[PDB]
Amino acid sequence: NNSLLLHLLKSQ
Amino acid sequence: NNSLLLHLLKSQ
Amino acid sequence: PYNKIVSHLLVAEPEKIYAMPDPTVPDSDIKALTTLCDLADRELVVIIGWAKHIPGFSTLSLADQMSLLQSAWMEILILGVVYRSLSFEDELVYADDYIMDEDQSKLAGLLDLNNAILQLVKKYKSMKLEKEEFVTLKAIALANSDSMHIEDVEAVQKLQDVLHEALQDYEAGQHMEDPRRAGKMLMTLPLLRQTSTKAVQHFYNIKLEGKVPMHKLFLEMLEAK
Amino acid sequence: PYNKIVSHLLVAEPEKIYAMPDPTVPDSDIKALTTLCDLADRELVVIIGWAKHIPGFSTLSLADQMSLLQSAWMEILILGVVYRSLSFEDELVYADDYIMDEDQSKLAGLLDLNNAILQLVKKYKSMKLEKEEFVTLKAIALANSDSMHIEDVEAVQKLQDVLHEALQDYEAGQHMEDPRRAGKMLMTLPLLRQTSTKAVQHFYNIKLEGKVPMHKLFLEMLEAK
Ligand SMILES: Clc1ccc2n[nH]cc2c1
Ligand SMILES: Clc1ccc2n[nH]cc2c1
Repeated sequence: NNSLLLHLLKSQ
Repeated sequence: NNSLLLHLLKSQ
Repeated sequence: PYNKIVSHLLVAEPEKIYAMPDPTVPDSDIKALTTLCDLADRELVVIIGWAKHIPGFSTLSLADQMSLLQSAWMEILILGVVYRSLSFEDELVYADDYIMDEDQSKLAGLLDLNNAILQLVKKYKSMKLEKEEFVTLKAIALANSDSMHIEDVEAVQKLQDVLHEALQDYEAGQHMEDPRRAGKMLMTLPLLRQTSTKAVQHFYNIKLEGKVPMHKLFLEMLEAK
Repeated sequence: PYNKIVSHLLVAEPEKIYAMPDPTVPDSDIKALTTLCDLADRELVVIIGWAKHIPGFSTLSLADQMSLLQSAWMEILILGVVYRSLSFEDELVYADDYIMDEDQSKLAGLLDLNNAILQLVKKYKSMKLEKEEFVTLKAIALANSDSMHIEDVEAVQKLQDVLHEALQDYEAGQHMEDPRRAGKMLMTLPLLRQTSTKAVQHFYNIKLEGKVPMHKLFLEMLEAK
C-alpha cells in the first residue's frame, strides 16, 4: 500500500 | 550410546 | 530399462502403515497430535531399514548413518505424506485411514504446517511427479541433509553423486522432452527443507508443552542437535 | 563465450557497501546487531535495483515482484556474505570493514547462525564456486523462493527455467569434467534456505525484544508473511 518495497520497485 | 537409532542401525 | 538404483529403490519402498486412531478417544487436538506422533514413531523404524538398502549408505560409519538420519528424518516423513496426497485435492494422506482436510488441520493447530505441505503437493502435481522420481528424491534428501556432524565428508559427497547420477540418468531416458527435468526436481528440495524445519520446530514445541505423549524413537529424533 | 544471462548478471552485480560501525560507540551485542541490521537495510535497496536487471523479473506484476523479494531477500543477503568469505578461514566478510570471527559471533549472540553460514562457505570452497555461478545462484534463489502468494505461477516457473538454463549452459561450457556440476550447485540451495529461515527468525526475535533500532525497509521485509 504505502510500502517502501513497492515504492522502490516502482521508481527509476 | 544407549540410542534406539544406533540399536536399530546395528540390528538385522 | 532406466537406472538400476531407481529399480532398487522401488523394491526397497516400505509397505503402507495405518494410523489406527483410537476409536474410543474423543476427537481433539491432543488425539490428532498423539495419532500423528505415534504414526511417525512407527514410520521411523521402517525408514531406518529402508536407508540400509541405499547403495553405500551401510558403508558409512554408524556416526555418519545416524547424522544423515538425524538431519533428514522429517523430510523423508513429509515426502511420504506429499506423494500419498498427489491424487487428492486440499487433503493430506498421512495414512489411508488418516486423511486431514483444512478443518482437521485447524482443529489440530496444524493449518500453517499442512498449508506448506500442500504447497509441496501443488508443485509435484504440476510436475506430474512419478513414483521413480519420488523414491530417488527421498534418497537424495537423506544423502543431501547438510548434517553439521559428518565424519567422512568425501564419502557422503560420493553417496550424493551416485543418487544424483541415478536421477539424471532416469530423466535422460524417461523425459527427453525436458532436458532440465532432473534440475527442476532438485529445485523442489529447498521447499522440502523449509517445510521439514517448520514441522520439527512445531513438534519440538508440542514436546515442551508436555500434553502429547510421544514414543522413544520419535523423541530421540526430535531431540537431535 | 558462456551464456549472455550470466554476462548480464555479472555487470548487474552491485558495488561493495561498507558497514561503517560507529567508532564512538562501545563494542556490544547491540552495536554489532545495529551495524548488521543497518548494513542489511542499505543492501536491500541495492538488491531491489539488481532484481530489475534479471530478464523477465520486471514483466511480473508488482505483487509478484514483491512476493519473490519478500521470500528471498535474506537468501540473497546470506549468499553475498558467503561469496565474500570464500578466501577466508572461519571468518565472515559482512563487509570489507566488518569481518566477524568466532568470538565476535559469540559476543553478538550469532554463534549458531554464523556457524551455519560457515557451513555454506565450506561447501562452496570445496566446489570452488566461481563468481559466474554465484550471481546465477542468487538469481535462481530469487526465482525459486517458494512464495505462498504468487499470482502468475506459470510466469514465475518460466523465470526459474530461464535462469536454470543459464546455469546448465554455463556449466556445460565451463565444466565438461563434471557433467553434473549444475545439479550439484542446485543441491546447495536447501542449506541456503535453511540458513535464511534461521536468520529471519533470529532477527524477528531481536525486533520483538525492542533493544536494537532497525530501519523501515529492513523492518518491512522482517514483517513479511
Ligand atoms: Cl509431523 C508428521 C509429518 C509426517 C508424518 N507422516 N507420518 C506421520 C507424520 C507426522
Ligand atoms: Cl543478518 C544479516 C545477514 C547478512 C547480511 N549481509 N549484510 C548484512 C547482513 C545481515
